[PDB]
Formats: sequence, structure tokens, C-alpha cells
Amino acid sequence: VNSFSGYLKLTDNVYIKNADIVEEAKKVKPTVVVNAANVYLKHGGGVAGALNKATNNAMQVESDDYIATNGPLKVGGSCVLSGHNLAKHCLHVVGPNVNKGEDIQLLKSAYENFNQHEVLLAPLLSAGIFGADPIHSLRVCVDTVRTNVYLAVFDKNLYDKLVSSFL
Ligand SMILES: Fc1cccc2c1OCCN(c1ncnc3[nH]ccc13)C2
Repeated sequence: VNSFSGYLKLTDNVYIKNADIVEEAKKVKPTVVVNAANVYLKHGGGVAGALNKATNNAMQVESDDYIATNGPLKVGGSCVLSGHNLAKHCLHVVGPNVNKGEDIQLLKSAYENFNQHEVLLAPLLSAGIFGADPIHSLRVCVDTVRTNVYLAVFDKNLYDKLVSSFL
């Protein structure tokens, strides 16, 4: 039993809710919140900009030190950093950005990072400003993630389409 509330159950392990991941994180304080990161951990917009703003820029400060030490992530890769005031940990996961020409096949590799954590609050990877079809992202999630994932979808119109079209 966990503290996630109001989710529709999609499969054995995947749950979905129309919710602002920032507000959801602040309420649940999950062990792991997933950020829709880029390889530079520059959290300017989309989910990343919103999560970072909610940390009063502490996420960005921590991220800049991480990059200065380790260099950029790989597309499809991840790193674990602090969750600040939102979660115990933040898993920064880089899905491919279609508006940069990156191979959509890397979306499965990106979701594989979720399997290293028993329970996660997450957005749909590569959705929103990353340019991929959120319906496809949900399919890859369900077919790749085996751990328990709670998906927060900001847009209500999108949430309804994802549910109604789910196979
Ligand atoms: F860049 C994106 C990368 C991945 C997914 C999404 C992106 O764009 C921003 C809007 N989306 C959100 N989804 C869930 N929680 C959210 N909180 C604020 C925005 C937001 C979808």
C-alpha cells in the first residue's frame, strides 16, 4: 500500500492521473520523482522548468555541479540527484527530443531507467515540448517499465485521450 490517490489503473504496474506533477510531488513526497531532463540538466521549461522552479532553483544549482564534475548525460540515460522539497530523490531521465531530431527508438532505453526503482512518480517521457506522440510514449512505458509507475499528465484533454485510446 502506498499514498498515491485518484489514479486510474492501466495495467498490473502502471497508473495514471490528470495532475500537475509538481503539486502531486509536493503532496505525496514520493521516494522518486522523475524529471523530463535534457543531457545538460538545463531545467528551463516543460516539466523540468516546473520542477526546478518549485525547488527555488536548488535543482539547477545541484545539476550544474553534477555536469561540471561528470559531463553531459546520454540521450536515453539518467542520473539520481536530490528530490529537494519534492521527493527523496529525483531521477533525471533523458528521453529523445523530436524537435532535435533524436532517434525515437531511444525512448525505450529511457524508460528502462525506471526499472531501477520500485515505485516512481513520473511524466510521460518525450511528451510535451520533447515533441513525441504521448500515446506512443504511454505504450512504450507500459511495454518497458516493470516497476510501479504513477504517471501524472498535466493536460486534462490529453489525459482523456490517453485513457480512451489505451489498448
Ligand atoms: F517537456 C515535457 C516533457 C515530458 C512531458 C511533458 C512535457 O511538457 C510540459 C507539460 N507536460 C507536463 N506533464 C506533467 N506534469 C507537468 N507539470 C508541468 C508541466 C507538465 C508534459
